[PDB]
Amino acid sequence: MDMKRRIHLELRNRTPAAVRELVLDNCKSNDGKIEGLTAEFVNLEFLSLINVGLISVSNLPKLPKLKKLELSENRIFGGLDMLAEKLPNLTHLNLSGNKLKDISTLEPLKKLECLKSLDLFNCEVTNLNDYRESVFKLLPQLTYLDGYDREDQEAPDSD
Amino acid sequence: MERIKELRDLMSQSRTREILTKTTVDHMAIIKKYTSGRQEKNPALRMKWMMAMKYPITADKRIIEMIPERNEQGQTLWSKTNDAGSDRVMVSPLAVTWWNRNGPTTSTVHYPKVYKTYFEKVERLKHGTFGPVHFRNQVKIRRRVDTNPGHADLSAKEAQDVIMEVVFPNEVGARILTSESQLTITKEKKEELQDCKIAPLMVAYMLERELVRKTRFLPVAGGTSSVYIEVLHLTQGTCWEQMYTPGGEVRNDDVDQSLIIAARNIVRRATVSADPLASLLEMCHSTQIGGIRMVDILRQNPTEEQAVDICKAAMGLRISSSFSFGGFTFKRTSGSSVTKEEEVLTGNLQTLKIRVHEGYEEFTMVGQRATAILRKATRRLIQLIVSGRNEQSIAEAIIVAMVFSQEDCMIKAVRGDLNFVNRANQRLNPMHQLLRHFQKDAKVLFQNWGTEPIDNVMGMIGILPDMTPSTEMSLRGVRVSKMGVDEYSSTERVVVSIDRFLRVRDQRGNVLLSPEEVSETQGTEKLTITYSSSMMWEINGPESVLVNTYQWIIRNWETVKIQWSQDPTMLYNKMEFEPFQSLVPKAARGQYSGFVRTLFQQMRDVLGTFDTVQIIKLLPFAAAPPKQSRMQFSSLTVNVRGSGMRILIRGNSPVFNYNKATKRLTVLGKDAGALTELRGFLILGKEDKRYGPALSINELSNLAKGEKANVLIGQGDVVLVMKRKRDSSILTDSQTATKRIRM
Amino acid sequence: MEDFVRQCFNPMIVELAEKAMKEYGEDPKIETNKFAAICTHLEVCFMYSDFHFIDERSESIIVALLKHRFEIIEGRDRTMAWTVVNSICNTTGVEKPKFLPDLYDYKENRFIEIGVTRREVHTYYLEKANKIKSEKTHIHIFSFTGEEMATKADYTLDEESRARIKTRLFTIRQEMATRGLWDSFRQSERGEETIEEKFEITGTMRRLADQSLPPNFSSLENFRAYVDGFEPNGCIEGKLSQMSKEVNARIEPFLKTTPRPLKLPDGPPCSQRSKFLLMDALKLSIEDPGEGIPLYDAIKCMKTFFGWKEPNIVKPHEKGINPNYLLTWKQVLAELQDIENEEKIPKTKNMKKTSQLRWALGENMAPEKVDFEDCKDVSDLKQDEPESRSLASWIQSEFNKACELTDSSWIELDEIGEDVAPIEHIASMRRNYFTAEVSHCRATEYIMKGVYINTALLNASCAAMDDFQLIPMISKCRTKEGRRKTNLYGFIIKGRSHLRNDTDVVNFVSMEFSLTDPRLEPHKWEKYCVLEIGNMLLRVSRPMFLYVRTNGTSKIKMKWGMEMRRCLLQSLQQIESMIEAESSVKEKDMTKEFFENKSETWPIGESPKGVEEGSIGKVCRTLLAKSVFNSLYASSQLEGFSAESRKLLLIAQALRDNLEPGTFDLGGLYEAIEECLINDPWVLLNASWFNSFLAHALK
Amino acid sequence: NDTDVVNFVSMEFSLTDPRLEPHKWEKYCVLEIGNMLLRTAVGRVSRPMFL
Amino acid sequence: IKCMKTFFGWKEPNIVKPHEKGINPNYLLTWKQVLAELQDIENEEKIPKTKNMKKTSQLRWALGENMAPEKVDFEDCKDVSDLKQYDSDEPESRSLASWIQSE
Repeated sequence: MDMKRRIHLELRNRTPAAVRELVLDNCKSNDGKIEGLTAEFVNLEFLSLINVGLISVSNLPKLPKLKKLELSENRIFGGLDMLAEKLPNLTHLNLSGNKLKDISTLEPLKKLECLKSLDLFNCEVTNLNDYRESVFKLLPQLTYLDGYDREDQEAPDSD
Repeated sequence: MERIKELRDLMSQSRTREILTKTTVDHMAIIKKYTSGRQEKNPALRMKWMMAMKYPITADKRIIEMIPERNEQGQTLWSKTNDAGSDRVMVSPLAVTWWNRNGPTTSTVHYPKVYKTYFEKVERLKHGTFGPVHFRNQVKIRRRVDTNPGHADLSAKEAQDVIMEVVFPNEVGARILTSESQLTITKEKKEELQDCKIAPLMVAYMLERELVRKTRFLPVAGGTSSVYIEVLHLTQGTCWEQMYTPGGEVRNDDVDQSLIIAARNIVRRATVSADPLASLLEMCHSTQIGGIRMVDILRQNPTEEQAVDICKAAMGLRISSSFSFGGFTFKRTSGSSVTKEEEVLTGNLQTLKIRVHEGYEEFTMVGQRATAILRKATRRLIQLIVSGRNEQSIAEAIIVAMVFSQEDCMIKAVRGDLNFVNRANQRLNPMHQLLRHFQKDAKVLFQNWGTEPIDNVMGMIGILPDMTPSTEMSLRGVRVSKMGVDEYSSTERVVVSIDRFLRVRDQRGNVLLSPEEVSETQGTEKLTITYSSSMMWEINGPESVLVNTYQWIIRNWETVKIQWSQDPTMLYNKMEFEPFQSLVPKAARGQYSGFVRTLFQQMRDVLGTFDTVQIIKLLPFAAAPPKQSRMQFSSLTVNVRGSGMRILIRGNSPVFNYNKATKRLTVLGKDAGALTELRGFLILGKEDKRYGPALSINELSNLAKGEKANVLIGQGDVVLVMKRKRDSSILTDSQTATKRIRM
Repeated sequence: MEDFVRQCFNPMIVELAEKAMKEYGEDPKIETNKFAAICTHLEVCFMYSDFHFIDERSESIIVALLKHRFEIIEGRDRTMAWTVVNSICNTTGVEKPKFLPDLYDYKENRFIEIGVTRREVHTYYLEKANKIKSEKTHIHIFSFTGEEMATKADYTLDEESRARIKTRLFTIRQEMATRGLWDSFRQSERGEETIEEKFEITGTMRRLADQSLPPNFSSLENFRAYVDGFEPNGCIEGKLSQMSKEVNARIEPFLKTTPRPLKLPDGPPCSQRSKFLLMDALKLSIEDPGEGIPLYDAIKCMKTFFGWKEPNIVKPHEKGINPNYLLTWKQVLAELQDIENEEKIPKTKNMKKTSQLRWALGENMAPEKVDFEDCKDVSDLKQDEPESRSLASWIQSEFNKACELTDSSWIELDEIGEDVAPIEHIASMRRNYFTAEVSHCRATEYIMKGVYINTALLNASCAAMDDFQLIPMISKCRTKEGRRKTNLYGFIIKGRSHLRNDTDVVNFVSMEFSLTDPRLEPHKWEKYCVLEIGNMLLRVSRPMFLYVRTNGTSKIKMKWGMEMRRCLLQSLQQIESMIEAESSVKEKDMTKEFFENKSETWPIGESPKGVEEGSIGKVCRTLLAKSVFNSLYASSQLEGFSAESRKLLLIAQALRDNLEPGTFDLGGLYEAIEECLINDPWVLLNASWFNSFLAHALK
Repeated sequence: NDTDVVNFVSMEFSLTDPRLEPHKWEKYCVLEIGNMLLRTAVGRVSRPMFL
Repeated sequence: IKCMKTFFGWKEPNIVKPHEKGINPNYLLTWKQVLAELQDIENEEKIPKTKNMKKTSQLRWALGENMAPEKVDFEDCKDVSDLKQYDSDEPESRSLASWIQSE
C-alpha cells in the first residue's frame, strides 16, 4: 500500500479539513518523494512519515498548523530548506536514522522561529566532536537536542 | 470427468459395487491393505539384474510428449511396454539424464523452505567448529535423548491436524472446524506454502517429519542436546572424542518450566481449598501458559516434574511409575515394598515417624549428572553401584542412596535437631528432613558407615569416606563403577490413584510423589501465566497481578466498552479490579480514580476521543470511592515489590507499553497479548435441500455470523453447518453444571 | 476405550459415572461400553440443561437471581432422584411417571427425558414410545451422526443450543472412530442396554479345548478353576527331591591336558573346486595406456603371445569326453581368428552351438520327467554318503602364495570428500596405510579377478539369454612404474542363461592359461581337463597348458562373488579394531607406531623353528587372504566348523586366562566339530590350523 | 608465568546497531537482548538494546 | 543485581550479527545462562559475594577451552603435513576506517 492508498485508508471518509493527526509510516514513496498529500490538509498538526523510503521532502504539502513532524528511518540527505517555509509553525522534528553527514546540512533549520526539539539519532553527523555544542550554536532557539536540554538533563515529559 | 466414468464402470459390474457401497469411509484404510504381489526378497540382486537389461524404470505416460524416443546419438530413451498392468511406460535410465540435461527448467524457491529439516542440517554443519581429537578411554552411557532438533514440540496427533490444515484445507474434519485452536505454526506454514507445486503428499511427510520429536536410547558420552546427537558418529568413538559444536540454533525449553511453575501454584492453591479436585480441574481448563490452554500443554508435553505429575494424575492421565527423590528418578526393576510407617529415635534422642520401606527391591537411580543401581532390603543397603562425571556427582548419588537406604545408622548419626521447614513453613516428611539435613555434610555418617576391602574385580575403583579413589578400601556397599552405568530404556507408564491430600499413592500402596517434596524453588517464570479467577491473580506477585488484570480487560474488550459507554457505574466496581487496587497507594486510590472517571466522562461527551489504549490503560484505577481534586495527574503510581512504578497517562512506560506497527501490549516485559485498537462452526444435521447444493470447506469463508449452509465436511459426508454466536467454550460453565451436583 | 473415556470426558462427569456404576455394582473397568454410554448421557444432559435461565415470568433467556429452567434428575442418586421427582410432582400436581425422567423443565412444567443412540433414531424412538406411552413425558433422542428427534416434532431449545450438543456428539464420534473404537461401540447397543464384549469358546472349539489339557483334567472350566485356586505348595522342591539323582550338570574340569587334536578325515587327497585358477594362473599382459572393451584387449593379449602349438591333451578328465574339450579350445581359437577378418571388433562374440560346445555346457542332459504311472512298473527307482577326502598340502601352498606381495596396484578405490575433521585426517592416514600395505597382495588380485569375472558373466547372462557369448577373463593392474596394464587369464563361454528364480544354474566352461604342469599334483586337477598349448620362453622354453572345466553358477553365487571388496572391509575392520584398542590403552594414536615402527610383530606363521612372527603389514595381508578364501570356498561345512570351533576356542582362551573354565559335555562338542570336516580343502586346512593352535597355546 | 592467557568471555550492553558498521565488529557476536524506551523529540520511542 | 533490577525490557535474545568464524549458539546460551545464574542468586539467601558459573559445554566452548590445540611432542606429529612455523605469515593489511576517528 503506497501513500495515496493508505492516506485514503487513513482518511476514513473524514474530510482533510478535519484531520488533526495523520500517521503514515512504512507505506512507500512514489520514487523518493511524498505523493498523495495535498494542501487541503489544513487542520493537520501531527504527520509521521516513518520508514517510508524517502529520498527528499521536496514536494511536501503546505501545512500551516503542523507542530510534530517525524521523518525517522528514511534516507533524506539534505533539502531541508523546504521544511522552513512549508512548515512555519513546526516545533518538534525527528530526523533520526537518516543520512545526514554534516552540520551544514542543518543550516536551513536556523530560520524556523518556533523550534523546541530535534532528534538526530544514528546520523553520521552525531559522530563529530563538539556535536551537541555546534548544533546548539547553529540552532540557538533549540531547547532539547536528542532528548536533553543543555546539561544532559532529560526533557520533561508532557510535551 | 474421467474419474466419474471410472466410478460408473466400477459400479457397472455388480461385484465391486458391494465393496464400493458397504465399506463406510471409516473402513477404507483396511481395504487399502489388501494388496497383491509378493513384494521382493533380495532387492539388491534384483536391482543389479534390472540395470543389466534396458528399460528398467517405469514412468507415467507423459515422457512420450516431453522426451524424444532417441537422443542425438540414437539411443532409445523410453519404450512402450506398460509395465505389468498400468499405463506406466518402461524407460531406460538414459531418460533421467536426458531430463537432467535437456529438460524443462524451473525456479526452486519452495525447496529450501519445504525441506527445512535438511537445509537446517546443512547450515548447522557448515558453521560447526572442530576441536582436537582426544584419545582418552571413552565411557559411553546409554542415554535416551532427542534426535530431531527443532521439532516444534508437537505430538504425533496434533501434527496431523496441522498437516490437514496446511496441505489439505478442503478435507479438514469436524474436530478442526468446530474448534477454536488455530495454532500459530498453521498460520505461518499456510502462508509459506501458498503456491508450492511440489508433491502434496511429500509436503505433508516433510511437515510431519519436521514437527515431531523422537528418541532412540543411544550410547551417548556427553552433550546430550538435541543437536549433538545427529553428529554422534562424528563426535564420539570407541576410543576417541572429536570435540565439536553445531553452529545453528537451539530450542528454548521455557514452556516446560513455565508449566512446572503453574502446576506448583495450582496444586498449592487447590490443596489449601475445600474441594481440591474442582479447583485443580477448573484451573487446568481455565489457566493458560503463554496463551495456550494448560490442558493442551498437559496433553502435549512429556515434562516429568512433581507438580506437573500431580496435575496430570488429577486429570486422569498415565504417569510414570518411577518416583523422583532428591532430583533422581528411581525406576524399580524388581521386588516389592510396603511403606509401614514406624517410629525411631534420631541422633539427638528425638522421636521420629518414618515409612520403613519393608521389602527387598532393586532400583535404577537415574539422574542428570549421575547414574546408579541400588538394591536394598528392609534397613539393609545391600549394594549401590555409582557412576557419572567427577566425584561431586558420585557423592551426590551416594548420599541420595544412603538417605533412601532405610538404614537407621543415618538416623542415629544425626547431628542437630531435625526440625526443617520449607518456604511455605510446613511440616516436611521426616525422611525428607533427613535428606536436607545430610545433603550438606555427611562426614560423621561416612565414618559410621565405615570402610571394607575390595578385591579389584574387573576394575572398579572404590570410594573412600573422604570421596577419594581407592583400589582396596571402599565404603560399605558403595562401589564406584568405571566404564559407566547404563540407564533404562522404558518408563512403565501407569495410572495411579490420588488421595485427597495430593499424595500420589498407587494400587500397590507406595507413595511416589508427596506434595511436600515440590517446593524446591519459587523463581519467576519466563512466559506469562493467566488465570480466569480474580483471586488467583494475587499469587505470583505484583507483576502477575498487573499482567492478568490487563489481559483480562483485553479478553473482554467489547463488554468493557459497551458497559463503559452505557453503564459506567457497574463497570467501575467489578471484582476483577480489587486485586489491582491492592497495588495502588492507599492515600491516592480515590484522587486517582476520580481523575480517571472524570476523564472517562470527557470521552463520552465529545466524540472522536474514544481511545481504546488510553481506556484500557487507565480503567483499573477507576475502581475506588472516587474523590475530587483539581490536580491534573501526569503519571499514576503503583507499588511493585516495594518499588514505585509509574504508569503514564499519555504515552508508554515499562508498566504498560502498547507497541504500534503491531497489536501487541507488554507489561513489565511480560507479554500481555493482542489488542485491536475458517473455524468456530457448529454442525446441525445431515443434508437439507432447503439450503441448496453442498459447498466446499473453502466457500464457507463467505458466510455471516449466523447464516446456515451445508458443506462437505472432511472425507465424505455432508453436514449442515452454521457459524456460532457467543464464545461457547468448555470453561467454568461446564464445571458449574457438574460441580454443583457434587455437593 | 477407558483411556479415551478419561481423555475426553472431564473428571467431574467421570466421577459422576463412577458413582452411578457403583450404585448398581458395575466395575468401572470390566465394563467400559456402559461407562462411556453413561458419561455421554450425563454430558448431554448437563449441556441440555446448561445455558438456560427462566425469568420471573415464563420465558427463556441465556447467559443474576433467576432459576435454571431445568432440574437435574440424572446426576443424583436413585433415592435422591425419586425424592426430587416426588417433591416437584406434589408441588406442581403432575402425576409422577413410573420411570425416572432424566430432567425437568419448569417453563412447560414437563418431564424431559434424553436419550443418545448410536443407530437410526427411528428404532430408538419407536422403542422408547412403546416403553412409555400416554404420559406427559417428552422424549428427546439424539444421534452421533447428527440425527435428532423429539415428540410432536417439538424441540424445547434454541437452534444454537441444539447445535452445541450435536456438534460435540459428532466430534466424539470422529475422535472415537480415528482410534478404531467407534465400530465396537456401535455394536454394543441393543435396545437401550449396552451389552459387553463377549467371546465364547463353544462347539468344535470347545471339544478341541477339552482335549488340550493336562492328563488329569477333563474340561477347560475345571482346569481354569484349579489354576484360579492354585497356591504354591512347594511343588517344585517336592519334585527336585525325588527326581533321579543321575540328572545333573556335573561340571568337568578343563585342564591344559584336556584338549585333543581334531581327527581330520582319511581318504583320497582333496581336489580344488574354485571357479578360477588361483596360483597356477598364467597372465597374458599388455601395456595398454583401450576403449574399455573386453574383446578388444582379449584379442590384443592373445596376439601378444607367439608360439601357439597344435593343442595336445596332457591329462584326461576321467569322466568326460576329452576330445570335446580339445575341439572346444580349437573352436575358440578359430573364432578369435575370424574376428581379425573384418567385423571391426563387434563388441560381443556369440560362439556357435556346435555339438562339442553344446555338450561341454551341460546341455542335452535334461532327464525325463514322467508320472508315477510308468514308475510303478519300472524296476529301478531311488533318490548317498559324500566321500571323505583327506588334506593335501596344495591348499596350504595356495594360501601361502595368496598372502604374498606382487609388483602391481590391484585395487583402485573411489574418491572421498575433503577432510576437515581432525578425526577425518586420522581416519584417512590409517586407511592410506592399510591400502598401501594391502593394495599389492595377491588376495586383492583374486578379489578383482572374481568380482570382474562375476560382473561380466552377470551382464552377459542378462543381455543374451540364449547365446553362448564368449566372456574373457580380463583384469586391470597399475604397474609399479605407473603405466596401466591389462591382463588376460583365460576365456569363459557362457551357456543358456534363462534364469527364472535365484537358484537356476547357468553352466559355463572356463579355459585358463597356466604354466604349472598338471602331472606334478594329479589329485588337485581331478575335475579338470588340461591341454598343452604353445611353449613360452622365459631363457628356457616351458610348456604352457590350458585348464578346461565345465562349472556352473547362479545369480546368488554371482552377487556373492561381487563382494570380495566387502572381504577387504572385514580385514580393515579387524586391523582398525586392534589399533583402536592399543590407542585407548596408551592414550594416543598408535597408527604410525603400528605401521612404521616395524618392531611390533604378531605370531601368524608356523615354521619348523616354532611360531614365526610377522609385522603388522603381514597381519593385514594374511587376514585379507583368509577372508578372500572364505569368500571363495564358502560352504555349509565351513560355517559349521567356524561355529563349534569358535566355542572350543573360547573355552581354550578362558583357560588361558586362569578363569577355571568348565564343561558339561566336551566329547559332544568334539563330535560336533568333527561332523563337518568331510571333503572340503579350506575346512580341512582350517582344522589343521586349529590343531596347531591347540598344540602351541595350551600345550 | 606472567604471560599466560586467561581466556574470558566479555558481554557488553549497548544501543549501537551492528548493521551500521558491520566491519567494525569482526570479532564480536552481537545479540539483541531488550527494548529500551528513550526520550526522543516526538514522544518516547522504543529502541533495541544489543549485547 | 540492584542494577539489572532497574531494567524491565528484557526480551528473548536474538542473534543480529554472527561472529562469522566462531561459535554463535554458545555465545547466546552463555548469556541465557548468566541470566539464570543471576536469578538463582536472587532466590538464595544473602549474596555469595562470588558466583562461580556452572562449568557447562556452553561456557567451555565460548571460552575457547574446547578449541585450544593440544600440546604434542615433535616426534609424534612429524608426518602431519599441516605443521608450519607459528605466525608463518599473517600481516594481513587492513585499510583505515572512520570508526576509530569517531571513537
